[PDB]
Amino acid sequence: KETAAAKMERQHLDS
Amino acid sequence: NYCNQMMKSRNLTKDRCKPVNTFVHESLADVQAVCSQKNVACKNGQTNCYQSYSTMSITDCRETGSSKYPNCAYKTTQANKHIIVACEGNPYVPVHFDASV
Repeated sequence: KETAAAKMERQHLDS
Repeated sequence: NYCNQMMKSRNLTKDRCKPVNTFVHESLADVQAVCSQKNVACKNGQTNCYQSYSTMSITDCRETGSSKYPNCAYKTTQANKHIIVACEGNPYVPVHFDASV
């Protein structure tokens, strides 16, 4: 489903 | 409260209350670029971790003592620090947030 790289961005990125 | 809303919006606290989480207010490419900066060991000893040369704007979200599902409650703290991320894959991109000094 969701990749580890995608999860990281959704959880920690707020550019 | 930025933390309560962002944690909810990002599907972090929609089905549980997460104790702590950190949001980085920098561009995606600028954060991915950290995977080729200062190599350092991860907390678990693993050495696929990297530290940012400079500090970045971040918001630390921490659960209060009165927080209980379904009503999570967070304390918001802004700051600028170096981030440490573990990288994997190709392209070599961040997959885990290790810490911020």
